[PDB]
Amino acid sequence: SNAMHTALINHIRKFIFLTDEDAGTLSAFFQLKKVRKKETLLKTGEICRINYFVVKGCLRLFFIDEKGIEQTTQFAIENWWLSDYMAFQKQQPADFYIQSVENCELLSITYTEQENLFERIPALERYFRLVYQKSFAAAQLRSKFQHM
Amino acid sequence: MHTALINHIRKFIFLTDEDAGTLSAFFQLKKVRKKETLLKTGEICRINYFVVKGCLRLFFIDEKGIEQTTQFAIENWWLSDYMAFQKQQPADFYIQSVENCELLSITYTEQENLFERIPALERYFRLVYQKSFAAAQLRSKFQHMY
Repeated sequence: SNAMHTALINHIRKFIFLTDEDAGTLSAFFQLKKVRKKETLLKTGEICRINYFVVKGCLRLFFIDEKGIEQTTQFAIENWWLSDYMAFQKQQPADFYIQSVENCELLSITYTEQENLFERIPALERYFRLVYQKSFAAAQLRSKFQHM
Repeated sequence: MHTALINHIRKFIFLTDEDAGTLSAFFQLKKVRKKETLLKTGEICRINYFVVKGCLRLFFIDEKGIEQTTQFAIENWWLSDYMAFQKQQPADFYIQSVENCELLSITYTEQENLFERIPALERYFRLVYQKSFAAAQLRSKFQHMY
């Protein structure tokens, strides 16, 4: 492999069984991306096509409110995933910005590629069931604090 | 056979009639009148609910004693306090029926057994949680603004 693909494969192997062949296959779909702090990866209104795995660093999801003030809705640190998921799944313009908080190392995959990957390596359904279950659990908690 | 639950699942995955029968046996039917509390803050959260009919709400009580509702689940959708559910620990949230409900419930232990017995369901819940997460992101924005 390389360090970034290794990070992703290791994380996946925490949760599911993955052969070496599967690891190569899966890796081909994911692109290495290095960004400096405060680099914008997605803007409100742009078609959202990309899901990010955070190898190193910190991403934030935010929008601009009626006063022109940035409101950050969440972060994603190492081993977490981020996109504007409604826009990603519907293949439509984003509600949110995505921007790096620190220098980051990311792996990126497109919607179409991720859909193919689910078909090719169906074990990944369990990995992403776990990722999304945990992400949603975290979002529920954030709402409690956002309502406080 | 829990017809409503099977129909919903079949919108996302293929499921044999046999596996549908096997899956159904992990779920208990629960009928509850409106305004019945199913979970309280501080109670150990064990149960994930599928709403066959009705509406559940998730809320917490702030330090002024005001109930702050954070989520609803209507027919054909799911609700629990997911952090408490997955960690098998005391709840942050209350769950209460808003209308008279017909529910199907499963415990965390049972649901993990079910994923092992019927692995095709991993895809169903991947999609359920993906959509739930997307909706939660959007709620965060819409609550701030509108």
